[PDB]
Amino acid sequence: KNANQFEGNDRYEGYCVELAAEIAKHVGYSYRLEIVSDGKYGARDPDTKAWNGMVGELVYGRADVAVAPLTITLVREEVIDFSKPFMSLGISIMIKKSKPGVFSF
Amino acid sequence: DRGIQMLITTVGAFAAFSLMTIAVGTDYWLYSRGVCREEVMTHSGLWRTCCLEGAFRGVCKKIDHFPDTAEYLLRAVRASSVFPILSVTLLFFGGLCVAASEFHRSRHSVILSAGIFFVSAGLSNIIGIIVYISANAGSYSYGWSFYFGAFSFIIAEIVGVVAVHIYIEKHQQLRA
Amino acid sequence: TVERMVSPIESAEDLAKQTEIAYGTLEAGSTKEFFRRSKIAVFEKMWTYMKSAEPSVFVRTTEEGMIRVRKSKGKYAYLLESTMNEYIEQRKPCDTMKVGGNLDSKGYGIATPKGSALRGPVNLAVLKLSEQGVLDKLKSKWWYDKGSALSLSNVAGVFYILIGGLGLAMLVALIEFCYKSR
Amino acid sequence: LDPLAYEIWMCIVFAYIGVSVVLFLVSRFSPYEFGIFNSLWFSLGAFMQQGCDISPRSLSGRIVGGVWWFFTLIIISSYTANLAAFLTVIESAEDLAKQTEIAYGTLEAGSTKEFFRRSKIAVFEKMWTYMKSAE
Amino acid sequence: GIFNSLWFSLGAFMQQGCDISPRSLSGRIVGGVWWFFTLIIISSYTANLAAFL
Ligand SMILES: CCCCCCCC/C=C/CCCCCCCC(=O)OC[C@H](O)CO
Ligand SMILES: CCCCCCCC/C=C\CCCCCCCC(=O)OC[C@H](O)CO
Ligand SMILES: CCCCCCCCCCCCCCCC(=O)O
Repeated sequence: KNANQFEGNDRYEGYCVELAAEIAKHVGYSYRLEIVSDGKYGARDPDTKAWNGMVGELVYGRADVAVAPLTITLVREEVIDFSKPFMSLGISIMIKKSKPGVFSF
Repeated sequence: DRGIQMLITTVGAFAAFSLMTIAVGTDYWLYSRGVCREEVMTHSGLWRTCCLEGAFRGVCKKIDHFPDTAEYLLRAVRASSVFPILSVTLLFFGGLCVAASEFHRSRHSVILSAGIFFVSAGLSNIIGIIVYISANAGSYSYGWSFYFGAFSFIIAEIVGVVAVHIYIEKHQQLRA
Repeated sequence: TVERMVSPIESAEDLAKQTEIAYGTLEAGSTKEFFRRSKIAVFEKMWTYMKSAEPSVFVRTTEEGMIRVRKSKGKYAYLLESTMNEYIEQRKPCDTMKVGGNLDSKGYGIATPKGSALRGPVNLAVLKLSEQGVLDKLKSKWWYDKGSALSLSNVAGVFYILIGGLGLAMLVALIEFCYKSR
Repeated sequence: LDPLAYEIWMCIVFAYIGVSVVLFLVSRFSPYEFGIFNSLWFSLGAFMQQGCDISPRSLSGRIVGGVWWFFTLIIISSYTANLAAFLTVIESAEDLAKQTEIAYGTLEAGSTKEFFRRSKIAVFEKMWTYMKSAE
Repeated sequence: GIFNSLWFSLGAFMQQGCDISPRSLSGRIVGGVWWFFTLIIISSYTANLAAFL
């Protein structure tokens, strides 16, 4: 809120921001948080066989780490390395959670 | 039994007016779990909601009566408490007629008009209760303010019936 | 009765059996890929529906799917990750809700380029952060700390007509009285 | 009494009193035996669809009687219809996972706890997420 | 009398009404609770038959 007062990796907040900070502290490296341009997590387009999103950014060399909520999948593990999971989850369904009317009788 | 009938009429008129005015003023119509600004047990009324426990206890906030013409009208009518207040006004005028009867025994229609005011007050009371309950619907319990309104309705109707008996017997006795 | 007899999704099968509610996923996500490569009967059925359905059930961002369910008036069921689902359902305008269990079990990982020198240290860092409660605290901070009988309303019109009739009757009585008294 | 809410029953009683009093009032001050007792008996019998010994003759009595008859017909039909609805209308793992009123647990240091902890299946992951936090 | 009392009660339960109604307060209390009982029981019969069908 009011990111304009800040600039760089300090413009963002959230679980993964603090996680990247703590990982950087433990590993001993400096880092700049680059948001993926595509805004997509990652997938291999079956036609072009090109990886897009964060996985594409990692494979092609444009990025050295990805600290997003990136799911561990077999297809991705074949092209990028993953650490042990830092959060569990599953696919889940989200659904939207009527005044009778005076003359409804 | 005209003396006893007038005694019942006056005492009942005062009782109905007092009960209805207290009900419209006090804030124990509904016990629910809302918030006076976590949710805690509260006690709302026709105008203010208050916390019944915890730190903010005793703290009351004006009810945001407002956040579809029918929904708009119901919310408007319930916001202004038109009907409970109209029933208080009519009970007041009925009381005035009952008192004025003795100081002017020349006119008969005075006590008849008292009876009609009391009956009308009861009907306004009913519409108020229905509007209130319906507007709330848009766990809980009803407090003693609610029941004061209900007892005001019953007493008002009884006093109206007694008043009309007094007028009928005056015209029956005098005419014959 | 048709009312009381009605029921919600409560599971994936109930979403697969019906066709009145369209359900989508995020495009270029692990969930879409999970559905595409599935061989489970229900999931294969769901994928065959999602791939062919028109217009595209899929969305471009989680916020897009959230607004699609919020503005589809209960005609859209979004399939997303439980963590995001839980976080959303904990925040206003809290008109959305998670239905039923998970469909599977997986986890997020810190990724690195294949052959990277950061792979080993990052794994050990994640184990250190997990064993020290840091991940638990971060989760708790960013997720938890965010935080029939007929009713009078069903017959209120009949009460209003009744009291209106009583009022009208009293008025008509007064008019008749004044007419017959002159 | 369950088919109708307590507020409906309470307002039926109030409406009954108000109808009886207005029938008595419009009948006494009208050109043309509805005293108060007979008005209450007429109204009770009208609500129970059991008829009576006297019906109003004046226009104002008949308006009051007509709206009370209409109210009675809608309210009695509503009672019977909702009773028919009530009488016409967990048993699974998904059912146990979706609800929250019933708490469910496992044996500690057992194969079942290990099964739920290391599960990748949706429903069982939801079950484990609940069980680990439950207090 | 007893025979007319039996006829009044039978007609009330069958919702056919009658040729005489009670005039006293005690007669009207008895008649009123029998009317209420009749209404609940016959509604219950119709509702449960609808459920079974
Ligand atoms: C001779 C004596 C007869 C006089 C006494 C007879 C009374 C019987 C009928 C009363 C119901 C009449 C009112 C019916 C309610 C109308 C409601 C209506 O029109 O609703 C509009 C609708 O809701 C738009 O959305
Ligand atoms: C002028 C007429 C004279 C009047 C003649 C009298 C007969 C009235 C008829 C029957 C209604 C009585 C049945 C209703 C009984 C109320 C008790 C009840 O319903 O108990 C619920 C309980 O409180 C759980 O919460
Ligand atoms: C002529 C109208 C009078 C008819 C009498 C019907 C009986 C009404 C009983 C109302 C009691 C209210 C209690 C509600 C029951 C509950 O909530 O448990």
